[PDB]
Amino acid sequence: ARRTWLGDILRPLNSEYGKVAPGWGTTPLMAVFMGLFLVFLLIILEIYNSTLILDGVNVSWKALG
Amino acid sequence: GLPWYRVHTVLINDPGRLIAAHLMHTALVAGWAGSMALYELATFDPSDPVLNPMWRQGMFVLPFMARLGVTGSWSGWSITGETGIDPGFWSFEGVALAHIVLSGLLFLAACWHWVYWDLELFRDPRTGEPALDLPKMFGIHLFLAGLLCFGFGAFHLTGLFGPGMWVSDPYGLTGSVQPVAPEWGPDGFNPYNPGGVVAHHIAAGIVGIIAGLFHILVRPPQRLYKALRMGNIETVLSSSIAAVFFAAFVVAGTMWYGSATTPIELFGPTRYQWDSSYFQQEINRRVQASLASGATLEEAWSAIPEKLAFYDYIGNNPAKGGLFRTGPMNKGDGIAQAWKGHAVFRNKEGEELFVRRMPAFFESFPVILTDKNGVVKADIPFRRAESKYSFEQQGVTVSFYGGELNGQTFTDPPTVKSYARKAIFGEIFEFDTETLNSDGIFRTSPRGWFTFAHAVFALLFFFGHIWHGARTLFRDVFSGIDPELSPEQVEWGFYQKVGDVTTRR
Amino acid sequence: SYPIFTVRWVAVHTLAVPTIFFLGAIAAMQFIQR
Amino acid sequence: GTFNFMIVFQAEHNILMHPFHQLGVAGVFGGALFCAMHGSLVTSSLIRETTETESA
Amino acid sequence: MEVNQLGLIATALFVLVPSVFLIILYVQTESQQ
Amino acid sequence: MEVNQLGLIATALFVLVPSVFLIILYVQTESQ
Amino acid sequence: TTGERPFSDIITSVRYWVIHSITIPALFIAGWLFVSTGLAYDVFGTPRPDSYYAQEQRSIPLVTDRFEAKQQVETFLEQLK
Amino acid sequence: GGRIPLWIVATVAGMGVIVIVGLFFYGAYAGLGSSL
Amino acid sequence: MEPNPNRQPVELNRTSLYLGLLLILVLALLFSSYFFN
Amino acid sequence: ISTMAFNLNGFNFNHSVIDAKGNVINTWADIINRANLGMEVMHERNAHNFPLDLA
Amino acid sequence: METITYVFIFACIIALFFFAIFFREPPRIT
Amino acid sequence: METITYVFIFACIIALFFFAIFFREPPRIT
Amino acid sequence: RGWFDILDDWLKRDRFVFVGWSGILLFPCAYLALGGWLTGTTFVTSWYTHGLASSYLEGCNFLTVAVSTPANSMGHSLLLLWGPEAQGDFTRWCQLGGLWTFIALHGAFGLIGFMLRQFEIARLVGVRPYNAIAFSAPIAVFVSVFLIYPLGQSSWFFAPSFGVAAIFRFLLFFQGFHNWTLNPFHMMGVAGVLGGALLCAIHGATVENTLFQDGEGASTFRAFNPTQAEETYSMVTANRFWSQIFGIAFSNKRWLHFFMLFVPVTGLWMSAIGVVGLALNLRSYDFISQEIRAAEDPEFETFYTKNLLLNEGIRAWMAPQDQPHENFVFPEEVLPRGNAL
Amino acid sequence: TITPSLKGFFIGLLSGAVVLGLTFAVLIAISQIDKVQR
Amino acid sequence: DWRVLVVLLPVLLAAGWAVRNILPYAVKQVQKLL
Ligand code: CLA
Ligand code: CLA
Ligand code: CLA
Ligand code: CLA
Ligand code: CLA
Ligand SMILES: C=Cc1c(C)c2cc3nc(c4c5[nH]c(cc6nc(cc1[nH]2)C(C)=C6CC)c(C)c5C(=O)[C@@H]4C(=O)OC)[C@@H](CCC(=O)OC/C=C(\C)CCC[C@H](C)CCC[C@H](C)CCCC(C)C)[C@@H]3C
Ligand SMILES: CC1=C(/C=C/C(C)=C/C=C/C(C)=C/C=C/C=C(C)/C=C/C=C(C)/C=C/C2=C(C)CCCC2(C)C)C(C)(C)CCC1
Ligand SMILES: CC1=C(/C=C/C(C)=C/C=C/C(C)=C/C=C/C=C(C)/C=C/C=C(C)/C=C/C2=C(C)CCCC2(C)C)C(C)(C)CCC1
Ligand code: OEY
Ligand SMILES: [Cl-]
Ligand SMILES: [Cl-]
Ligand SMILES: [Fe+2]
Repeated sequence: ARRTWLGDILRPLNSEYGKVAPGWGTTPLMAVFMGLFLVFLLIILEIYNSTLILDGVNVSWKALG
Repeated sequence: GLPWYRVHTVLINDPGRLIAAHLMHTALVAGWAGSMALYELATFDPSDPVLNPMWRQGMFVLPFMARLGVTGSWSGWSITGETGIDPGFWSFEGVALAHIVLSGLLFLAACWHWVYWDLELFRDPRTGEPALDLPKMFGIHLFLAGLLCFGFGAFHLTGLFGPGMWVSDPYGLTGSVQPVAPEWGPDGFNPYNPGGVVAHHIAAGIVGIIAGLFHILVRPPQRLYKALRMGNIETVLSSSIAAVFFAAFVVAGTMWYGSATTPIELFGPTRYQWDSSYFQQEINRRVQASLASGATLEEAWSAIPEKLAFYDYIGNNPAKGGLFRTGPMNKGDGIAQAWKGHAVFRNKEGEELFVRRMPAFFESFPVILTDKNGVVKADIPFRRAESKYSFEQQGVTVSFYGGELNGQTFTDPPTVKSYARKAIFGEIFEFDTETLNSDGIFRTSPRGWFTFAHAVFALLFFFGHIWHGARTLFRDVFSGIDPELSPEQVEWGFYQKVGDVTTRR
Repeated sequence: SYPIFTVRWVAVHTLAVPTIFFLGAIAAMQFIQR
Repeated sequence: GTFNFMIVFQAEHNILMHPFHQLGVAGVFGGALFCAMHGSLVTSSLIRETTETESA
Repeated sequence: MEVNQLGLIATALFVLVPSVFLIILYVQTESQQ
Repeated sequence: MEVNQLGLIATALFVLVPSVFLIILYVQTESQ
Repeated sequence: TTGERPFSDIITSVRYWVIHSITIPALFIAGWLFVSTGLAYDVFGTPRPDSYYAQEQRSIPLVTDRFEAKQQVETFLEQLK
Repeated sequence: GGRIPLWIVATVAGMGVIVIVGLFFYGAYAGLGSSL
Repeated sequence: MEPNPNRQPVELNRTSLYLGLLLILVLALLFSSYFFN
Repeated sequence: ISTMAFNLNGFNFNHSVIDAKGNVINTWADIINRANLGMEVMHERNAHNFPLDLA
Repeated sequence: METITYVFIFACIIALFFFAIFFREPPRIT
Repeated sequence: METITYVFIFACIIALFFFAIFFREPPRIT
Repeated sequence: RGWFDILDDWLKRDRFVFVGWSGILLFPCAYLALGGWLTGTTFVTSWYTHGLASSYLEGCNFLTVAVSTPANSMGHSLLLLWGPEAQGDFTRWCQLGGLWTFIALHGAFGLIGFMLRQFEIARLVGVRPYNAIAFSAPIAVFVSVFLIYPLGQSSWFFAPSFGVAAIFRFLLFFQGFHNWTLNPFHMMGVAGVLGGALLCAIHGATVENTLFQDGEGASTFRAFNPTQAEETYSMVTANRFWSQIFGIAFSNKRWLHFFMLFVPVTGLWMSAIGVVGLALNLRSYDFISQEIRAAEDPEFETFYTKNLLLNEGIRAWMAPQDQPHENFVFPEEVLPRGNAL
Repeated sequence: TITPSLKGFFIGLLSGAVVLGLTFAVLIAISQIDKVQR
Repeated sequence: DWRVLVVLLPVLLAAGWAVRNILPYAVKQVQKLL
């Protein structure tokens, strides 16, 4: 295969194919961010839908001024 | 040999030529963008942003340029209608040229990567096989994405180093590109608050830098690597497609209901603005207050800007088009020239009567007039022999306040009926039907066409997600099931746990 | 030797218990008069 | 013309509220369902006789 | 009839382009065996 | 400009048809 | 074949019919009462034959507000009381 | 275990349905929903 | 530098040609009325 | 189709639900009927001279 | 021109029929 | 439409040039 | 040997009804959509949202009962039981249409669950997942009609109501307002559903009449064995038959059964696309050339103009009772009518 | 600030949570008592 | 109100009756679960 100057520079960025953390690793923590992000998308949706109504959040064109 | 529907699978284990394919796709997209803009500029009329804005002219990329702050032409005009400007290099023309030069430069890079496919970079140094470390690639690209997202919000949208974005008042009358300050409180999640868009990119950009950094440094768990086949580039195609159709639904939705990033001077009004009579309320608020404050009827309506009256017309309602009614809205009802005036109908008793407005659902709709209380007092009858509410019988007249016909009254029945027929569309306008040989049938707006295309592509990409995810997870049986599957693994009760051959009894 | 209460048992009665109850309500209804 | 016929039929006969038409729909929806089912079930259980580079 | 003038070119290309593609792939398939 | 709008289709086919002929013959040549 | 008791063998068993000759009519009677007592009307808010219109009314009491709709039907229901 | 013969279960179950369904058709003519 | 080893022959048999042409001609026959409008 | 040819037509529940006073309480069958009526009165708009379309 | 187009396409389909039937790939056993 | 057409044909020829130079049948010395 | 694995073990046991991880989404949502429909159709009215009776309790029958859509004034409100509309009151929630969103949303997640089940079981058994893929067509239809269509409209009110006659009304609405029969995406759907029914019938009949004689009895069903290797009918005789009767026949069993998947799945997918167009009133309502001619030439008449008159009758005759929130008052003299009728 | 609909939101959030966790409390228990042998 | 006891009473007796006819066998199944 052809070596190039730029290839040698980027080399170590494509050098760990297949390396994994053992067992479950960080999965529990991922699940927390996933659950937080869901609730946050819920809120964003229910704001747009007007089933979450909040003080000073006027979901209308009339909130350009 | 390969079937036609599989010719591009030859790239799956060829990172170089995959990059070359991707480069070529990027070139074609950048070229389209340049070609589309150039066509749009060759056909756009900038002489009237009031009654012949871009959204009436079937302009599709122009508003996206204007959204992020490109507003002038090297020809000296601007989309806000001011003349004498110098936009510098980043005119519509210059944006178009840049995308064409980009397309050209991408095309060459593509050639080079197609010929010099066999770069040592793409080889796993342990095995000599081609191999992409996709977990680290994600961290790198995610980090890049976070930087750009941050910069876009931190410098472009704010005006710290950039133009800002298109903003307007609630009635789409005085838009312009302005720098926008981040809204950091709960109203930044309001889709109609432009500062929320600033905050979003700054905050989400920073989260992307951190996640990026996480994904470059921390290796995926063994359990997740094996569950999601992270050695298989097709699991990326599956999840990437999923994310794309999610995004496509979102952008269709906000285009149809409207948000701070789909303003009505660039895309036209929403159908909901007609449903709720958004502009009619405001218009009446102004007349009502012009009159309390002394002014005459002539004066209160002459005060109504034509641009606001023109929103209060169903021919700009995007829900009035048809799939095969092609081209700009101007090809249908024509090129708007002038507001004719607000039409006031009275019967022979001097009662003011109101034309029932056509709902968006109806291709045709009858002509029915009512009093302030909703009682029918006149109509255009179908069957004449038992008609009781005809204009002839009720002595209906139309008077005009404001606009071209201000202070004119018509009493001859066929004329009165004729304006009544138009008043169901809302406010009444004079159109040029000859210049485009307009056929008189409503077409939809860029807001309509964009929503349709993206909701359709979104749904189709959902099938893409399903296909390629199935293919990722069942790669081992793509070609067929194992010819020595034995009936014991399939018949019931043999194994306590399905497919788990270690659980016989 | 057969279990009595199973996942099966539960799915069965999930559907069958309210069916009969609903049938009895719908039976009473044929005698409602205006 | 076919559409003109089915519209007039509905107004003169209320074909949608006729049970034999309802059985046709079940026959036609059902027929398309079982076509899809059977084609997908056979296709799912094809015995491996080929490589990924060739039509199964 | 006052019909869309581009209908013709649209129809012609809609037919010709996908058909030519299939013909190209068939004839070169046959030149193999 | 008031040009002949059959000119688009005549130019289009003038190019498409003979070019497709050429391509068909080249590709089947390369595969034998 | 999965180890649950066969259905055929259950619905011929004396024990089965001993329970279900009670459980099946009790549920049938239960549901009957839900209607015969009028409870079903009140739980679900379904109008009785006599409570669709007020006496001289021929207006549907149609909900016309999103967040005030609860209050609307409450008003329509007193317009009967 | 298998005391009730299955054919008997089927017939009584069978008539139970006919009875209830028959009631529902009777009620199409009487009371609410009858046009009268 | 080697010739690229991933290259593969492409096939379309005669039946697939007939099926594909029918598809395209019937599609054209269906949409052309809408294209002329 | 072959039996509706002899005019033995779909179920008709037009005004089958009325209230204690005798008001008609519409169902979806009544809404269907309003559509059928729109088809009836418009089809072959010039062909009928008499008030019932008996064939 | 629209009439010519419709009939042309229909004519092509009819010719395609001819080849599909009489110039099919002939099915061959085992 | 006529401008687009003239520009498109011109642009196809420039692309022909590129392939005919860089993707020619290499002349070789049999 | 952690808990997650133990639960996997239990979820995936071979039992009369397989459960799976996908069972966790599927079973509650399917049971609730179904129970919502049987609860509403038995007991709940549509009086306050539609001016309609719609339950057995009220005197409706199986054909006219429905769970009706919410009032148009609800917009696209989720109509959560605990949301600002119903404010936790079960009764009002029922009366405002809450069961419509309950069924539609739980139905949606059930459908997802069912397709996850097809994926889950196919992996455990070792077969290709083409039955799941096929099921994408039902999903596409359901979302396009019950979710996307009304989300493009003014409210959920204009979605289909969950009932027999209510759907019949939905068909006729689409004729009169969208001219949906004229739509080429509906046409491709019709060809896929009818084409599929044809395939289903012609394939079943062909196998049943090219059978090999594998038993002595006159009931030919007894003479198949699920583990036999031999085909149970003659592809060869089948092919010669259809080749001589029709001109073409299948020769490849694999292609035949893939085609049987392909035809109805695609038809349904095409119709979904067209209903997405109709979410925006993006109709194939008209042919412009016909209208221009007919406006100018009062002797020009086609079945296309005839059918629009019918659509026009439909709209004007059904609109006031079908859209009560619009307070349409059409006096007699404005109704379109032909002579005498 | 803290409006009826936000209280309603939290009501919905906790109900969902109750439901999913109770569901998983049951599933985790059964799966421990009735294990596959191997 | 009081109609809720009318409604629920039969189903409790049904649950009661079935509780008592099956209890001895239901405890044999639970014993077998280790
Ligand atoms: C998407 C992620 C995200 C991020 C990065 C932020 C970031 C921010 N939020 Mg926002 N927020 C989010 C989501 C997010 N929010 C969502 C989903 C909601 C629900 C609508 C809110 C609702 C919200 C409110 C009501 C307020 C903020 C505020 C703030 C700011 C910090 C306030 C502080 O120091 O308290 C610590 C904050 C954090 C550690 C991070 C976020 C914690 C939550 C989201 C909000 C905390 C509320 C706070 C205690 C109330 C103080 C004011 C009181 C008088 C009501 C900061 C710019 C406050 C602000 O700037 O005033 C306008 C504020 O009052 N946010
Ligand atoms: C996201 C894509 C997109 C969108 C939303 C728009 C939007 C718009 N364009 Mg642009 N355009 C695009 C892409 C897009 N364009 C591209 C890629 C090109 C280059 C080809 C152009 C070139 C272009 C030109 C040249 C013009 C526009 C114009 C317009 C406007 C009118 C559009 C119209 O009449 O459509 C009509 C749409 C249809 C008739 C629907 C066609 C879709 C068919 C029905 C589907 C095909 C079915 C398929 C065969 C089914 C088979 C499946 C099965 C067998 C498996 C509108 C604002 C016009 C304008 O006014 O500009 C000034 C104009 O003149 N556009
Ligand atoms: C990022 C998007 C993306 C990417 C990179 C791929 C990539 C791939 N697909 Mg997936 N796929 C996608 C989206 C995508 N797909 C979507 C959205 C769908 C749903 C329609 C599918 C459905 C799908 C199926 C059913 C199959 C694939 C297969 C494949 C592989 C071979 C495809 C091939 O050779 O085409 C060859 C294609 C042609 C020779 C011509 C196609 C002509 C099309 C019909 C019209 C062209 C439209 C035009 C170019 C406009 C562009 C589209 C517009 C949206 C921008 C390849 C890995 C195949 C596979 O798995 O093989 C193992 C396969 O069987 N794909
Ligand atoms: C989702 C909605 C829905 C669904 C699924 C259906 C489904 C159906 N409708 Mg209903 N219908 C609907 C809505 C719907 N309809 C609505 C809204 C209305 C009111 C407007 C009606 C009004 C209605 C009427 C009035 C009729 C139907 C009929 C039918 C059936 C049509 C299929 C058929 O007849 O196959 C049968 C097969 C054929 C008719 C074809 C025979 C083909 C011959 C034998 C050979 C042809 C050869 C060909 C010319 C050449 C090919 C060779 C090649 C070389 C060219 C089917 C049960 C029809 C029916 O029941 O007819 C019996 C009918 O007359 N429907
Ligand atoms: C498990 C499958 C399942 C799924 C997918 C759904 C899905 C849905 N249901 Mg259904 N439901 C289910 C089972 C299910 N339900 C069951 C078992 C019941 C019987 C009790 C019901 C009864 C029911 C009703 C009565 C209603 C719904 C409704 C809904 C919708 C809204 C749910 C919502 O807003 O969540 C919000 C909540 C969540 C998404 C929970 C997220 C959990 C996070 C991750 C954890 C939070 C932990 C907590 C905050 C921390 C502790 C707090 C501290 C005090 C210690 C949605 C379509 C509503 C609907 O259809 O409206 C029309 C509705 O009114 N469901
Ligand atoms: C009206 C027509 C129609 C119905 C009723 C139907 C029904 C079904 N199709 C299934 C399968 C399929 N359908 C397929 C192709 C097709 N299916 C079609 C048309 C239909 N398919 C067509 C035309 C095709 C051709 C492409 C395939 C390929 C499959 C399957 O593999 C699968 C199966 O196993 O078939 C044997 C089953 C999925 C079971 C399920 O999800 O349970 C879970 C139940 C859930 C999740 C609840 C959903 C609730 C719905 C969405 C809303 C509520 C509905 C109300 C309760 C009822 C209202 C009724 C009134 C409106 C009248 C189910 C029996
Ligand atoms: C070389 C070079 C150059 C040049 C460049 C150029 C010249 C380019 C161009 C480019 C371009 C010029 C491009 C274009 C593109 C386009 C395209 C890519 C398109 C697409 C399309 C499509 C895809 C469509 C489709 C469709 C249809 C047709 C119908 C409807 C539907 C749809 C939309 C689907 C330069 C100097 C710079 C530099 C150096 C080098
Ligand atoms: C909603 C809701 C819920 C739930 C509910 C449910 C879940 C229910 C269920 C329900 C159900 C579960 C019911 C059932 C019913 C049933 C029925 C009612 C049946 C009937 C049937 C019949 C009548 C039949 C007969 C027949 C005929 C007719 C013919 C053929 C034969 C036969 C025999 C089949 C909850 C609580 C969460 C809360 C919220 C709301
Ligand atoms: O339905 Mn109506 O009915 Ca049998 O005829 Mn009398 O009108 Mn006319 O001719 Mn064709 O159509
Ligand atoms: Cl007619
Ligand atoms: Cl007559
Ligand atoms: Fe078969």
